[PDB]
Parts: sequence; C-alpha cells; structure tokens
Amino acid sequence: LLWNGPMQV
Amino acid sequence: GSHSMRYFFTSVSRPGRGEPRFIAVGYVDDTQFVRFDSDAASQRMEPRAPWIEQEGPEYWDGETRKVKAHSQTHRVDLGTLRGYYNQSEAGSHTVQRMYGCDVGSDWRFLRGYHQYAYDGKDYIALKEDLRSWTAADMAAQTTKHKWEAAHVAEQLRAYLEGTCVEWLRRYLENGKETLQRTDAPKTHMTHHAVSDHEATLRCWALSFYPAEITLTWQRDGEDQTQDTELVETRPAGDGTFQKWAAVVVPSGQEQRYTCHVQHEGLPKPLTLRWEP
Amino acid sequence: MIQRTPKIQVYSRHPAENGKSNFLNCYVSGFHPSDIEVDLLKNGERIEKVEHSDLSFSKDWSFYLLYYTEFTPTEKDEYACRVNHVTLSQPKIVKWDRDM
Repeated sequence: LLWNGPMQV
Repeated sequence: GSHSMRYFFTSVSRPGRGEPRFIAVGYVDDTQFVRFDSDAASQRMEPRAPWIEQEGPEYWDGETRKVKAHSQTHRVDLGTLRGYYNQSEAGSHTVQRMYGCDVGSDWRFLRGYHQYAYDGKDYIALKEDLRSWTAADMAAQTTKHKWEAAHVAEQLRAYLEGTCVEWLRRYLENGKETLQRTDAPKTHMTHHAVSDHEATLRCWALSFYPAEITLTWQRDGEDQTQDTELVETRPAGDGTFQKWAAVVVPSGQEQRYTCHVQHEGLPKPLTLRWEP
Repeated sequence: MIQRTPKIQVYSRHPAENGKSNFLNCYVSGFHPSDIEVDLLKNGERIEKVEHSDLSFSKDWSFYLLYYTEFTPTEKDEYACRVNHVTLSQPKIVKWDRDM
C-alpha cells in the first residue's frame, strides 16, 4: 500500500 | 525469516518535451507486485503478481489516486530543485525516491526507511529513529526545514510503523504460495582446461530466491577473493536468480579448491569440490 | 551530474539446448542516468519481439533493466545485445556465449 502523505521538497 | 515491502519512484525531466517521465514500482522482498508508468496506456496502478489481482476496485482506485499524488509531487520537485541549484532549463534531471519497512521472522516491525536522491546522489534521508532528517547539502537544508515545519517525519513514521507492516502481513498471507518460499540454489561446477598447466573451475548457483547469496572460492580453507572472477547476481526472468564464480587453478591441484555457497534456503552452507 | 556506464550480461533463462524453447536475456545494470537503448540481435539484425522489466534502482541509486525474448537456439544462429547510453561513444555489442 502507498504512503498517502508525500510532501514537496 | 525477515521480509520487506519497498516502493521505488523515478522522475526524469524532459527539456522542451513536456511532462516528466514517472515510473513507480512496488516489491515484496525481490518480487514486483505493482507498477505505474506515465508512458503506459492505462494511467492506472497495474498488478504484476497474481496474488494482488484479488484486491478489489477500491484498492486499485486508491493506489491510482496515491501514485498520481506522488507523480504531482515529483513534477513540482523537479521544478523546485532546478530552482535550488539554479540549473538551466536545457538539461534533463532525475529524482529517485525509495521508502519501505522491514519485519522480522515474527512479522513485527524491524525498521523503516525513506531516501530521496537528485541526479544519482543522496539529497535527504529519514534517520533510523524515524524522528529527523539528514540533508546532504545547503539546498537540502531548505527542504529539511519545510519538512520539520510540516511534521512530515511524524506522519511518515505512522505509515512505516503502522500501515506499511499491516499491508505487508496481508500480502504475505494472500501471496503465501509464492512470497514465503525460499528456493535453495541448484549448484554445479564446470572444469575447462586453458593449457597443459592451468584450468578454470566455475561454480554455478541457479534457480535461487531470494537474490541474496554468497559464492566464495577457498584454497586449502583460505579465501581466494584476489583471483576470483565473480558476476553480479542476475534475474533468470521467471522469479529466480543466477550467479557464478570462477578461479584459474594449476592442473592437478583442482581438489585444493572449494566453492562455498551461503543462502537463506540452505539448512547449512554447501562446500563443492571438483571430482572428475 | 553523476554518469555510470552500464554493466551488460547476455544469457539464457535455462541451459541452452538446440531446437528447445528458451529466453534470451540482456541484463543492464549499474547505469546513470536512466535513458538507455537496448536491442537483442539475431545474426546482427534487431529482434522486434523483446519485452523489458520496469525501471528500478539499487542502493547506490544506479538503475537496472532486463530485456528478454522467447527464442529457440539452433547450431548456426549468433545472438548479441546492443546497448547505447550517454557514457558510450558508440553502441556496445556483447555476444551471447552459450555456456555462460
């Protein structure tokens, strides 16, 4: 299952 | 014993050629189970192992939404990083991301990781404690401060210690027929005269899973790593791996050399010796 | 920018046997950046019906890919892998050695 929370650098 | 789930993401900018390439792949141990490719027709998360095909349309709609949010994040990031390094719009650049979780033989959380690379080098990584970041340079400190302000580490840690290990367990149960297997290497030795004074011994490991293996030559019980020709472990293409290791020996002295095979699938390490 | 030249292995899925269905593999690894051209050749002519793995990378961030084609080895036919990448001033051809 993917992480739903990636954030812009 | 130990298992892992990993997701790998690549984004390549295309100068003067529009949207960046984006490729996402998911692995349980050494087995790919999903993918997304921006160049593919579906524009959906697609299955790549039989046991994930039984997940319902809610799973696929959800993985599609989340992979596209990853795509959008990488899209912005390539623009942000070109800014941070003041690079020209003329050149192609690469972002790579890897995250995942390890469980032990008890299927309990052992470790989690999140690494991010720009143009083939570490940019920012989650530290082992999953509470802070290591930033490679002055540009990455900007990112580090943004991720501290937005408490990314806390929400990333809840995923790596919670969701990640729970869905890994689900996949290990649903995929038991193939994921829980360890295939011991099938081994053999070949012997080829080079001249009247020298000969090549080659030790083969075939049809092993997982990919992790050691092949080592000893002479009189002593390591030979200076004179060993070794190839990198390679995929057979059917879910198993291959490797060989070769040594050039004096004719008549073949019985001094032993090939040592270590693999998770072996009760105990093998020693092989050439006998005519 | 780091540039890493590809490592190339050309091999069969199964031990090669004349007249028996098999897979020819070209495994390209250790390379950066990701843009790479791979062709399997039969007697110097490109084989169209070639599949490839989804682009992935190792712990040093270098990429790897598997290209593969279904084939039947005969005593006459020569197979090779042709690879092009920004690190190569011209395509590298690597011959399939049957016993390897």
